[PDB]
Amino acid sequence: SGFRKMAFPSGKVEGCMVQVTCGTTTLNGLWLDDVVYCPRHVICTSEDMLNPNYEDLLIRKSNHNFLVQAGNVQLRVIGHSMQNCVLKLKVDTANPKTPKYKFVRIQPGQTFSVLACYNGSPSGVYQCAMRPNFTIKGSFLNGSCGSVGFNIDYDCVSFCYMHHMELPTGVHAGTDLEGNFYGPFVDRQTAQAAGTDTTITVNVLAWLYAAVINGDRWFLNRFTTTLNDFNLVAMKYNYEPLTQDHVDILGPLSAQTGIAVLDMCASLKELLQNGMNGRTILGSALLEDEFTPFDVVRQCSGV
Amino acid sequence: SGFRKMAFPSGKVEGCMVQVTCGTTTLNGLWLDDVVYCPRHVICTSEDMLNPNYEDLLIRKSNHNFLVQAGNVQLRVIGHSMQNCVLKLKVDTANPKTPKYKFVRIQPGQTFSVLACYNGSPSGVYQCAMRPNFTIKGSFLNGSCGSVGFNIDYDCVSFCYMHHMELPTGVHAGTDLEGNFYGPFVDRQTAQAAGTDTTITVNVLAWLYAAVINGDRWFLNRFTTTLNDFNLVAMKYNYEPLTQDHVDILGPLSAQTGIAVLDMCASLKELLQNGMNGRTILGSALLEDEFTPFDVVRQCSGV
Ligand SMILES: *C(=O)[C@H](C[C@@H]1CCNC1=O)NC(=O)[C@H](CC#C)NC(=O)/C=C/c1ccccc1
Ligand SMILES: *C(=O)[C@H](C[C@@H]1CCNC1=O)NC(=O)[C@H](CC#C)NC(=O)/C=C/c1ccccc1
Repeated sequence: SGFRKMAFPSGKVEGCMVQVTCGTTTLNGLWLDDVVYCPRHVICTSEDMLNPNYEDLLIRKSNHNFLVQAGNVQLRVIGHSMQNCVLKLKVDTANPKTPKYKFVRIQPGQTFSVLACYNGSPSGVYQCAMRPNFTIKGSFLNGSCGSVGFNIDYDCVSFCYMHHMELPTGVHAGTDLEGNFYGPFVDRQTAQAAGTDTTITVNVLAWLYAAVINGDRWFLNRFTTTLNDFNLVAMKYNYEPLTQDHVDILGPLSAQTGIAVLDMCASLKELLQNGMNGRTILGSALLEDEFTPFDVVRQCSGV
Repeated sequence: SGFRKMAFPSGKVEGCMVQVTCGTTTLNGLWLDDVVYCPRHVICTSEDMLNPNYEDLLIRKSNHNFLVQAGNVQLRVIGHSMQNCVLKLKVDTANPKTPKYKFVRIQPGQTFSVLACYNGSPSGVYQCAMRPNFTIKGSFLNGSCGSVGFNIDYDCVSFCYMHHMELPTGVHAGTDLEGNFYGPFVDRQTAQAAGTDTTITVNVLAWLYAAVINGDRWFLNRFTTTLNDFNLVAMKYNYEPLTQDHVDILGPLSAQTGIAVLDMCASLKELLQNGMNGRTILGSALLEDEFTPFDVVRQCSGV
């Protein structure tokens, strides 16, 4: 028993992290087979950051402008190309530690683990959710770009995020591993701001089920609600609408606890309207929305 | 910027995890050089759990009673011995992936990363604090015993915890890697219960400093307090006394933010007496005490 924000074990990804330097800019790269992937803004200079033309900067570069170090073995760059907001640096050695992997783009509301790195060396690992507004609430300092987010399924790493920047609100923005940004952000210099965020309703419900599985029951009631009358309340509190598919996804947790999804919705409505009155759920005084139903089942299997 | 509960990268520890089976009991072991360490209750059976005599059970065992698997390469046990609540199984191969390591016992109030494992295979990684009552608030299911907690300093893994059991309150208890329990617990069957816990005051202060470093300032004031008048309030709210050494440890955070430790104490006193009135700090509606000053500096270096 117990419930914690749990990251995937990071070893398979640690073996892929390299350091990429171009000019006086050093950041992190991801070394899979004989390609290193990194953010294309590694080729920018201070004088072209408001709106660099990345195609010009790249045509003016050669292979020898890119210094790639794995630990401190130097990898020779033998080819370079741009794919959207990511650079692909072909190197003369295939990474012997290349895991089975996929490049997957995730959906708002899904979670993943982040391996924060600096200078090619892993610093720490933590769990993030892709917010409905396509930002993530992470922990990233100068030098962390090129750090990646991932899930593991069996022994296949599905990479889903590469870090590019921090917004003025302190949240973070990046791309998938094909270099396509999550959300309406660009790797330049704008006053760029995220769209208004909402709470991931299905995840809050999943987390209430985790709480029940862990003996927290004070918020339950006999009330049930209709999906319509629940979504009326959700809209008022800036929660995303709940769909029948969300109810279906919550099925196994429903069956494990014997609490119908719409009964748990009745509990959430009461929590939204009355708050907690000084009590906690799984150690939180806020309703937590960064656990998916899968995160709960994975951690709470058999109580 | 940003602040998250961050674990250490788990790769160096993943390479040490093995599966240890004796009888019908399978749990996790830690393979360093030519020794596998695991909880001694792996030799228990259902009929001797209230108070096993572990010296009898062990004398009645042979090397061939212990099946040790790394991945699925079988390691031959060539020697066995008991060290307090841990077994040391000598095996015929030194672990090629053995990192530089230390066996360190930590203090209440210090943090560490846990690599939760089942059947020798790492499941996830998360950060824990050793509570003042020598329990940890983790996430452990049946089969997780032998999972270890650790810190990393440079490239040396300091192992500090091996998991043995869950208490009735849902918290967890274990030993250091010499097999000496943290706290007044035993690896048998008792109605055993933890002593009353307290809040780690120096860590709450460190976390307030992290919040300031991340732009959360609403809880500050010009008030300052004396260390004595603060500890009077702390005692009332079940917080541990703050010492001059704690004030010294908080020095660098004090200097980085320009807020004197005793000024930050004045803020904490107000927070204890008035609560937050519906606001949050670093995304929490509770005062967080599982970040050490070191955790903050490590994550918040240079804003
Ligand atoms: C890459 O390492 C770095 C990561 C951020 C540094 C500070 N915290 C980060 O996550 N990426 C950048 O610095 C990019 C570079 C480009 C283009 N730029 C930004 O993050 C811009 C931030 C900003 C904030 C407020 C106003 C303007 C720009
Ligand atoms: C080892 O894998 C296991 C870990 C716990 C299982 C359930 N969650 C755990 O963290 N260790 C045990 O099961 C040990 C074995 C011994 C001795 N026993 C307990 O954890 C006893 C728990 C308990 C709770 C309430 C009343 C009595 C006993």
